[PDB]
Amino acid sequence: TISDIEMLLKDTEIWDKLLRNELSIEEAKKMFDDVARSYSKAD
Amino acid sequence: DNDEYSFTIYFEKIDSIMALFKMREKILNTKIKGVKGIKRAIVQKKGDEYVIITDGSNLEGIMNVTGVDINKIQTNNIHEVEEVLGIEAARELISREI
Amino acid sequence: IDISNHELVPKHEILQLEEAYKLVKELGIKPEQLPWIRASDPVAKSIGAKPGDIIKITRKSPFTGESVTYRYVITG
Amino acid sequence: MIIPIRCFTCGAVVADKWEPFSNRVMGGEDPEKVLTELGVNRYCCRRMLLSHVNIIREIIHYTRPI
Amino acid sequence: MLDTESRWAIAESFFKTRGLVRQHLDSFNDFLRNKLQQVIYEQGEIVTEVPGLKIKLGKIRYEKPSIRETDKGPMREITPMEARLRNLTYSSPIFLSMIPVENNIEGEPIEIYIGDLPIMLKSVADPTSNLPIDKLIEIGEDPKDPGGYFIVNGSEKVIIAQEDLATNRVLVDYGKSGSNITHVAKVTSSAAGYRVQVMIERLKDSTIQISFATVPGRIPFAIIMRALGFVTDRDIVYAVSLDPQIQNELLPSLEQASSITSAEEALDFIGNRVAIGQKRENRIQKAEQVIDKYFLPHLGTSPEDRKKKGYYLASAVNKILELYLGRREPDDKDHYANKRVRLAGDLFTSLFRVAFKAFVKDLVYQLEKSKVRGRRLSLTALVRADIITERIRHALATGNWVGGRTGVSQLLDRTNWLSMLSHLRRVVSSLNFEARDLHGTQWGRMCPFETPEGPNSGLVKNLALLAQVSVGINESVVERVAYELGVVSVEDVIRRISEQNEDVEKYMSWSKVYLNGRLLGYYEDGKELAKKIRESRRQGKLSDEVNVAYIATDYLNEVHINCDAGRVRRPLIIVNNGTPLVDTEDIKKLKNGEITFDDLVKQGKIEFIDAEEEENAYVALNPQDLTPDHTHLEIWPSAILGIIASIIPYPEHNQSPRNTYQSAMAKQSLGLYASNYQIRTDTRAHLLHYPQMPLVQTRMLGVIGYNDRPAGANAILAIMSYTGYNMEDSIIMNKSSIERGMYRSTFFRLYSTEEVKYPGGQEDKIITPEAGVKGYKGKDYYRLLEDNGVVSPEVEVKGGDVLIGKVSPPRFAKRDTSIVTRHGENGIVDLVLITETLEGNKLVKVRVRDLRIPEIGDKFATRHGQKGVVGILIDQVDMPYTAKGIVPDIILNPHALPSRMTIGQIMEAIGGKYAALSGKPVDATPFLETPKLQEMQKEILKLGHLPDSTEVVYDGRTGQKLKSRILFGIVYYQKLHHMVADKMHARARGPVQILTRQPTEEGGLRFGEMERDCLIGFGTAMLIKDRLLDNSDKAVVYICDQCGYVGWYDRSKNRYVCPVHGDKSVLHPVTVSYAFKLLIQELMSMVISPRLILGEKVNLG
Ligand SMILES: [Zn+2]
Ligand SMILES: [Zn+2]
Repeated sequence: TISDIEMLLKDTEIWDKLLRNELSIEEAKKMFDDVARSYSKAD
Repeated sequence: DNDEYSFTIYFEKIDSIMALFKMREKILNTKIKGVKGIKRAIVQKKGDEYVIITDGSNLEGIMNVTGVDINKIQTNNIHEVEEVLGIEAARELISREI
Repeated sequence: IDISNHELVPKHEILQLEEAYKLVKELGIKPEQLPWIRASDPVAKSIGAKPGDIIKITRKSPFTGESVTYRYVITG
Repeated sequence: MIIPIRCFTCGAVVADKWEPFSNRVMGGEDPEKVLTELGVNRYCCRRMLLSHVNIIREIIHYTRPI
Repeated sequence: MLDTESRWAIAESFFKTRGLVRQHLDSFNDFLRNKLQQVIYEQGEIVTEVPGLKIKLGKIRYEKPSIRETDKGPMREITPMEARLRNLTYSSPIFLSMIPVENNIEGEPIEIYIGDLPIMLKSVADPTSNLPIDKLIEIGEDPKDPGGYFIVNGSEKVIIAQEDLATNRVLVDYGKSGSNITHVAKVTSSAAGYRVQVMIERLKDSTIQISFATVPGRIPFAIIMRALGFVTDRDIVYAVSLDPQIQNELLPSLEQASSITSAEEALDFIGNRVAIGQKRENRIQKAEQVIDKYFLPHLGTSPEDRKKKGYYLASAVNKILELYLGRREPDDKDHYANKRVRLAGDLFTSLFRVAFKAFVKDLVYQLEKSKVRGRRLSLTALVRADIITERIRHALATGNWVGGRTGVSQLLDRTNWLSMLSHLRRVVSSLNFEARDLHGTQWGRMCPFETPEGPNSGLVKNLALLAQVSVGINESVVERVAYELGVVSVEDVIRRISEQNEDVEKYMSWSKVYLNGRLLGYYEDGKELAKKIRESRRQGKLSDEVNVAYIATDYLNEVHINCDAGRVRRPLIIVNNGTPLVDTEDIKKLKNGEITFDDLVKQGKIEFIDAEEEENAYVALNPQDLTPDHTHLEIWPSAILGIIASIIPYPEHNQSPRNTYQSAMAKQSLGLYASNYQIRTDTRAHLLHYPQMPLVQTRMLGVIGYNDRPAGANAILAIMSYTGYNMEDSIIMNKSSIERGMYRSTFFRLYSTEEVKYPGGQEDKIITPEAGVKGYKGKDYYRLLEDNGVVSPEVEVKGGDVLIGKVSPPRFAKRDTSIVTRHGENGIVDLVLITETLEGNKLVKVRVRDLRIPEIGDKFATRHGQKGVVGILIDQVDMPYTAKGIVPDIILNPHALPSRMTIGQIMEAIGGKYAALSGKPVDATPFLETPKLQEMQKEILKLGHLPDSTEVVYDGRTGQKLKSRILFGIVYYQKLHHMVADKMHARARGPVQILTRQPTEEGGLRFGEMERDCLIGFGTAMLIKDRLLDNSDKAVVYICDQCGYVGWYDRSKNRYVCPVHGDKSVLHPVTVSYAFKLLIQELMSMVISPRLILGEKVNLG
């Protein structure tokens, strides 16, 4: 189940990074899609 | 066959009579027809349409029954609909039941 | 089997990231502070919702007709 | 306990009528005629005379020494 | 064709010869006459460890009531009034004639004093039961009190009847759903001094498991049967039943016990569970004792009776199978054939049993010590009688009972006559929504209306007007008569099927015969045996305590014979061939007085039947309903009610909740509770100055003597909405009537002390006025205290004035224990009494009276359940007067009538008006009222008023006639003791607790969670802070900045000090509730370490 907790961690970190306007929307969308694809492949 | 509307059963490796009585209890507690969880179903009239009031709750089993639309099924319990229809349907059912 | 056609199920939609950003900026909240829906829920799985997204749900209500609520997609 | 001096409803003295009414009713006369000719016509006084217990007769035996 | 008067003659004879409280007196007389010697005989003998010494208990006797005035006084006899005044116990001595055996010689018998037992009032024990009226007046006793209560420590304690499931009988019921258990049968064996529950179960497989208290686990049925004396499975099968279809269900149990062939295998199988780790012989012995003495001791504890017990067990198993096969329904826990009521007799004999066991234990100890040491052989100096004398008393005073049940004895309620009678005739159920429900079996045994509202609805009941509790007889005589009648024993039947070849189907059609729930035998036909037993009882050959019933269900037929105690049974007129046995000659003799109700029941005309016997009885309410099919007739159709439900006039016109509420609130009404209330000393007493007997009176009102001790007054009632102060169940009362003494009352409070002496050198708490000792209240408070230290009678007492001046030496220098009159209560000293207690201490009682004039807020209630406070007091001028000038005494809002549906109130108003006008008596007994409503209205019209009881009313204030007529009546009203005078609790700034620093004792009102949430819901913040912080436990604490622990301010040096940091840290003051500081310190007393984090009071920003 550690994959789900780690995915939640990564998603909340990406969201907090977006809230600080570190990078634009499209790159954050790529990061979300990439992490979802990477850690749903394991599951 | 024995008599009509009756019959008889014998066994080879029956062993102890305790096993025989446990076997009898197993035979009596055998389901003949119908999906699990439902005690009785009664047809009732709601106006130009006849519905079924059911004393049991089994959403998946009734959904599998042919002749029933999956779109309009009302269940008293809120947990199985949450398991099957999601959480928003569960919230709507909770509000409607209250 | 498809359950989105059920009467109890509201209309679920997955909104784009720019709309989510505008929503969280206007509400002034972190995304996890929204009420959250599990990614394994059948309504979210039907629309292919992924964790970290925000789901726009329109419910039928007698006061305004259609009410818009936002849910957060969490992991399991 | 002891008959009230005055009728509760109307301030009419009924205490002095207890002895004649009780003595004549105990003598074997119907209470209606005795009440009518005694001088009580309002039923508020009649319930005062009719429904009385005279507990004071029993209490004088069980009196506080004081 | 017995008319109303003929049947009321029988009812009046019943209530005349047999008192209102007869169950208590009957049980106590049965205890004294039989059970006192029965306990001694079941004890048998006193055997000591030394072999030569022995004691035999010959006979027991009770003397007349008496007290030991001195150390060796002659035990002078006393009167119950003296026991009440001096806080004594109205008890009588017990002399037990035990003969001492020393070196195996009998010697001469000697009777010794073993203790004092409290005796019931108006029983066989006390002499006041048979005294004449004048002698009762002379001694000081009220001639009308029914008795039935003990006088323990000066208080009238009465043993409430206790209702519980019948013992020694097996009840079957289904097991819990979704479990391996399918059927359960429980039997409760009530032994001499202990009680054992045996549970028999049928699992999913047809095996049967038997268990009981001492043996862990479940013993198989056939194993325990073989342990009891059975040798092979055939005997077990034939003992269970005789039907092959029901016999076939024992085979799995038998083969589960197949390995157990002999009795010893079963014995040590049980012994393994009973106690593990000892040798086989010890296991066998332990199993033997536990089986003999802990299995079914009511059958017998001797090894000889063991075989008998086994048969009983088999019968129990039979019922389970009958339940499993579908032949019988589960037994009802609510049916009165299954419920028994224990009165003072059974309880008090159990208490004497345990007290005598303790006494004999102590006597054996002392005797063995004396023998091994060598002392006097006489038993007079080794009696130690108080072991009983205190013990019994300790049970009656406290009410906590030996058997584990609580609240057996309660202080007698004496608010009025009705409360005392109801509290005497009360049955409390020991035990569900099913038990609270009214059962059809309660007809004629328990009142359907009288029951408390709330958690006790249906669990506390009152004995009906014509309900009698069985006293009980010995089982042996009934067993002998049943065997002589022709009942074939079960063992004989089994023998003659097994030893001799006979038809099993011949005995399968026979009727089983049970006695007290135990299978007694078989008979040809149940109906014939039942008729024989009934006729034998009616003719007087058999005892009247035997009740026989015949079930004759299509599946099973049985005969049940009951002779045990506790059965609630009611009398019915026997009807033969459609004509009752009681005839015109019997009624004429009753009216003349030649014969009484007891003569009627002895002659066989009227018989008492229980629920089981009433199962096959067919009863008719009235002689015109009588048919040849009918078996019985009711003596009194309205006798199904209790003492209070018979107070209501026309109760069948009211709603049942109204009658129930009337029964509940008629015990609270003010009135004359006793004619000798002036000499009596009660802690809380009430007196209505001018009580009036009801104008609308039922038949039973004169029987219970209520019209001689009335608890209310007739009030001219107008049903109209005169002002609006009578809304929401409120009433308006004429203030001029109140000023003439309409409902003025007096409230008496008693303060009593004992000049107790405690160990020391002549140390006593002498009663004397106080001069300069510690705790001194103030010189102003002792102004009215006399020289001897007790206040003189007829003085005004205000607030906290002292009544008795007492000084006490310290236990570990005088201290003030003087009595302070309650701060709220103000009154006049009524009576002062000085006595000497048995132990020699001075006892002083002071009774203070307070005059209560009715006011706004005082609670009044009618005889129908219309309770309400006084909305306002209105002068005679303001009240609406009629054309004849009669003004209402009480005005009641008409809107109270239609939702409550109390038609009986209007009927009583019309009846009271007719009674006052015509002067003729009015009888409003339910189902039979004389006269009827129409004749009452016609006579009212004849006397001069309107037939419909309305009359023309003019407005008093303006003088203008009302546009409509107003009903006027004389409904009876009662003043309840919930006065507003003593119901006010208001607190200003005052004392707080030493620990929590919160206000209590005048104490403050608790705010609580729900009010806190209301304040939150309004959104107010400063109001919450005021109500929960400012006005309660407001505190300021200094908290260290770094560690956060609570510090203190040092008064000598202005610097703050931290417990941990010392002086180096700075501390800040924070205002919090002291309860939070207490919580912090209590957590700190744990290993929890709460560190309070401070923050800027300002918003900063
Ligand atoms: Zn008057
Ligand atoms: Zn510190």
